[PDB]
Amino acid sequence: AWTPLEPKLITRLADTVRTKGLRSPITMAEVEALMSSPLLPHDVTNLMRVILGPAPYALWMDAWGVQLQTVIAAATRDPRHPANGQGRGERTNLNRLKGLADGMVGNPQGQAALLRPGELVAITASALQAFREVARLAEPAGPWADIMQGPSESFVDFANRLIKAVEGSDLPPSARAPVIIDCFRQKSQPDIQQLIRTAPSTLTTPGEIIKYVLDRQKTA
Amino acid sequence: AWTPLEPKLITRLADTVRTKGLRSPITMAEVEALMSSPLLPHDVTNLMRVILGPAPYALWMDAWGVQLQTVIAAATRDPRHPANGQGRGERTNLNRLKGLADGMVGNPQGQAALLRPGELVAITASALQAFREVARLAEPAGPWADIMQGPSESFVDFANRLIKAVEGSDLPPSARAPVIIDCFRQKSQPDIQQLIRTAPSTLTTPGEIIKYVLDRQKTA
Amino acid sequence: AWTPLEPKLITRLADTVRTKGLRSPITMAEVEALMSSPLLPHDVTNLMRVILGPAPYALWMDAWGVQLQTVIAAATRDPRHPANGQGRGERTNLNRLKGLADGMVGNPQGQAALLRPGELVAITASALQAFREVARLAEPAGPWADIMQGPSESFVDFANRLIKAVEGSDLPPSARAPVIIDCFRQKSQPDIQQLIRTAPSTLTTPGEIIKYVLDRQKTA
Amino acid sequence: AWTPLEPKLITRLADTVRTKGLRSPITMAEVEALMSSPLLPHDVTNLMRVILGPAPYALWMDAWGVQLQTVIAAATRDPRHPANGQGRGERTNLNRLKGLADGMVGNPQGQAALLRPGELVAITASALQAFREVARLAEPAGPWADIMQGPSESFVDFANRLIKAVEGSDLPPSARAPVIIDCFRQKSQPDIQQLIRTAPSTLTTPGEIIKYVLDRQKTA
Amino acid sequence: AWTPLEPKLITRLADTVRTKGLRSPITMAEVEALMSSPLLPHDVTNLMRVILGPAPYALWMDAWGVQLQTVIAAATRDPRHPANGQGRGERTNLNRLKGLADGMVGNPQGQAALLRPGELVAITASALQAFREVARLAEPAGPWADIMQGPSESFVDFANRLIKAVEGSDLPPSARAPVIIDCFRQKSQPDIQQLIRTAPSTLTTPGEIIKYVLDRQKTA
Amino acid sequence: AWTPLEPKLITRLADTVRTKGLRSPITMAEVEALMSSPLLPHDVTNLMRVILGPAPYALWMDAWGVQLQTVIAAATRDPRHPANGQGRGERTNLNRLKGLADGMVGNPQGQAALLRPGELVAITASALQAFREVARLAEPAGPWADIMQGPSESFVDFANRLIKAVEGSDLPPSARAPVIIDCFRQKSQPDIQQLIRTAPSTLTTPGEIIKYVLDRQKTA
Repeated sequence: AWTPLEPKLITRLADTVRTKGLRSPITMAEVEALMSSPLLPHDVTNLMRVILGPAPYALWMDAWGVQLQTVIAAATRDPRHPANGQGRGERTNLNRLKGLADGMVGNPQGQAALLRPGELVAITASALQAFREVARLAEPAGPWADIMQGPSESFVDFANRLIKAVEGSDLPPSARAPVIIDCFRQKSQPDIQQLIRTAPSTLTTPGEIIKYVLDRQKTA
Repeated sequence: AWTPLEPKLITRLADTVRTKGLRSPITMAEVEALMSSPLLPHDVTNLMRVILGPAPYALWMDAWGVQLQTVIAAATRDPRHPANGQGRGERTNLNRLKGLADGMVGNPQGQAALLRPGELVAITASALQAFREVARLAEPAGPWADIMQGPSESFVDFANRLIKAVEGSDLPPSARAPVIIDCFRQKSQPDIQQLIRTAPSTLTTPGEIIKYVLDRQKTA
Repeated sequence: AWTPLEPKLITRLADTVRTKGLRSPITMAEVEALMSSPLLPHDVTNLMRVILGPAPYALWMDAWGVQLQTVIAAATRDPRHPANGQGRGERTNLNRLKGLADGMVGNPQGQAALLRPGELVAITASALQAFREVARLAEPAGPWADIMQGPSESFVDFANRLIKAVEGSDLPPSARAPVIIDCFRQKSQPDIQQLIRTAPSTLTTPGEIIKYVLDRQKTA
Repeated sequence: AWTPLEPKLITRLADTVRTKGLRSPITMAEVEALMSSPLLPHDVTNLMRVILGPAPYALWMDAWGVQLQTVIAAATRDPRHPANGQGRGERTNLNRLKGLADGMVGNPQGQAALLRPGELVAITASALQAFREVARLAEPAGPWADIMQGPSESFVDFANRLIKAVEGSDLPPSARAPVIIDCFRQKSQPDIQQLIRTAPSTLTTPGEIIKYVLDRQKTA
Repeated sequence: AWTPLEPKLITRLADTVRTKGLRSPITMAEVEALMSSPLLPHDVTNLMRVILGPAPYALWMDAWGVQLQTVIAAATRDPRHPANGQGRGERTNLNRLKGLADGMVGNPQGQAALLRPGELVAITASALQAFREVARLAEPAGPWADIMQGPSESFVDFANRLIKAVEGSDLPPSARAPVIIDCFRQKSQPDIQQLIRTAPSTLTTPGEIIKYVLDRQKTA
Repeated sequence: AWTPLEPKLITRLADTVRTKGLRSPITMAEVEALMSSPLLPHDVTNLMRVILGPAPYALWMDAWGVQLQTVIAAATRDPRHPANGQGRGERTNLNRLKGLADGMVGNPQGQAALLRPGELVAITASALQAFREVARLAEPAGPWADIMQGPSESFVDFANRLIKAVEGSDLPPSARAPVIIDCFRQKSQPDIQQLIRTAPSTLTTPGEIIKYVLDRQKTA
């Protein structure tokens, strides 16, 4: 059974993209809303082709190959992975997921009949990762470290901007909390620094420091 | 029998939360009518990621963690809590809820394949109250004990402003009515003072005070 | 099986009550259509909380109290009351309406499996009439007997102003038509008075007088 | 059982009326679409109040009284009329239809319980008649006889204009076909006259002459 | 068990027929998908009045009358026609269909209370073909035997224009294909002539001729 | 119980095919979603008549002929064919597909109660692939090997033009990637050629080359 899409969502998506571009929050928001449920290679290909021009679509496909092979390596790391099902004649492979699987080419009905959903979930997540990667590459803007809380910007939206910027750069996972917190301390508006340095030095994640500064933040 | 959310609903929710605001009611009403059915961790996580930016999402992870800690303490300290099933040998921990042990990690299919309705509704409730706290922390409520009814205003919009503000306090759940009424009597203009005092003092609820002072107010 | 209210309904209702204003019949007909089917205390109360400001919300709560008070007093006074409970321990009571008694709070399923349909219809009736009362007392109808036809406003716009004024006041049914007639024959400009008092027949209904002036209307 | 309306229809109606006015074709079109099915006095009153300003609403009510009493006289003319049902304790009366019937005031549920539909159909038809009457009176334009097929207007739309104009004037039923046809012959563009005078003089209705001139009409 | 039409459908139909046009397909497709269920005279009459102006409505009454005459002749001359029921004593006449005898006059309720499905579907079919004829008569179809493929055009839009036009003729239902093909071969530009002639003459259907001449045409 | 197609679906589809143009993937995904469930000959044929011009309609009819011809020939050649009929007189045939045989014309109910679901799936498959073929042959894809990078167009827009060109031609799957690569290394402007031929690694996929130029892209 295949559960396709509806032209309402796709059309509103195309219109929002055409009027804003992939650097929009609402763009990626509608994309994430459309791509939460388990999907199929056919639908995700067609959707990305709806929202992306030709050459960025090719770049999308390259990124998708990279992420998909990462997930393939993960599947190799363990049989009990959801990508390596309890039938051994179903070992996952770079061709299996990508969609050119046997008896399914250009015929998503077979992709609905003989695929296993957890694979599709991994596909979807890797797809969104690659899509943010394409948003980065095709449309760059400012690097992360060089961001400052403006002479008038409210703090929490500055925090949103900064976290979204940092996590979407070449840094690895482990370097996503303390780097952000130190950027807070040594770049944000001075009063907020004096606020932060007072914090008990046993606090870890950025969100905890955000909660910290939110209480003590004034109402102007 | 698992089922995700038809992206129409998450889409509309994201639209209204990006537009209107987080403290106004319709936000909460939609969220509740959405977050009532038995859910799962992966169900609410990506939902929060979609309807919230990065930094309030970090706050949300924080508050959800605290509430899950409360639920786990309550469940383990009382095996009579719904968070457990037919057997005591299957206690419920934080990992079982935060999606950390096997049969669960990044496996929405497995998360459908495992937990019992008790833990499900528990997690949903935790998420809901977490969202309320993220609302209150994430945006200011005016200085309630300061607003002074301005001349060119009507008493009614002043009263609505004041109830809105006073609700946004640490104040206990019940003891709002006396605070509100006394702020009415002692916080208004000259004329409203002298038209509330001289009443037959059987008016001891806010709505009635509004009824009075408006019913005897200028019509032009 | 308690079916709640579709959030889209409530949200569009809020948009209407917002822009289109309370005292416009769009709102009246819509709210009637939303509270037409059988309805339940918790749902409709939270509804009115959603679609209104908090102070008019408390105003509505008080009006609902008074209306349901007449209803429960009528149920007391009459055995064959429209919404009585013939069971030998199944009579009605006020706290079995406002959602207060055992198993009413938080669990509308109890509000369904404890209450009788006649009770729900009484609740909905009182709620609707209460909302209308809040509408009347929430917007100050202009003073009617102060209108005097302008030196350069069209006759028909004057008529609309004055009739919308008259129908919206304390005046009982009988106090509509004749008051309108006489305000027309007197409050009007002399020229239009010169006409309508050049009586060639009995002008004994507002619409008829408007028809006369319209037939005799030189455009100005 | 009462089947109310939906805010979509009513709101689109109000918007179309506000942007065009009752002299619009689309206005009356949407009104006729909304008012085809059996209705009730409550809904028709509220709807006309939605689309009509105050004083034209009163004039609407006067016209409705006239048409309703015509239908009452018709009901008197025969018992087997659908307005005089097969229960004699249900003889129709000017108060019965108009909506101030017993046990139904401001409570359309009773109007749904104890009214008979054919009465409601007669009500609706008389309502639309009165509404066109109000469109006439409040917003007149050109008299009928003085219309000419323009130096460039296509014939069939001129025919629409002329028929709609004539039938909506003081002429009675019988004088609606030959009057129109003779206006065709002695006012329309000359070539079309020469077309018509050639027609066999045994043709009666206007539509037949319209069909006649449509064939022989050129394509330019 | 009678039921009218939910005014949403008539509303949308009126919108599209006022906007698009009467000869283009979607008009006919909607009308058919609307006019297929067993109907009644009053069902289709007001529908035609809503989705058509006055004068084409007169044409419609004309054509509906002619088609009902055909149906009545066919029914009475063959008691084996569905337009009759179990009994011969209940023949079907024009008055029984045009709503003229009792139990029917202006009585949609009675019209539900009387006729049998045969006459119903007969009336619906009559109305449908009447509408087709009103379409063909009410608007021009271009001079099909005249259009000559212009230079700056592509052969394909020319071909679509030509099939559209040729369809709008008195021409018999079947014998269109030869007319179309020969107009192709003898009505086009020089180059298209010399690229249709020199083919291997197994092309004897229109679509194939289009396939050829386009597949061998300029791409720029 | 044959459920037709909702007219609103078809009408919005026509609006899309109208404005958004055939060769845009919005249309492809939509039409797939409209012909995804089991479908029947008469309905889908009339659908394609609705959503297209008549000449491409006949083109589609011919393509449908060829596709269903391969399908019925495969059903002949294989007993265990995907859509065979195991009954001893229940084999398939071409005229039992195009809606020609007894009880197929005008009465789709026969098209349901005579045909097997495998037959319907074959019909729908052939219809969809036929529509895609009409899409290809209906819009002339620009000549690809004629592109040469402009003296002042952005690199990425050039890339989009050329890739959309390449994927849309006669070229089989294998004939996509490498042709793109080499057209990039050669057709491009000298400066971008100067870059991409200063090879510091293997550039063996279009997306990779785009990524290289993008990383090295001075904005122009």
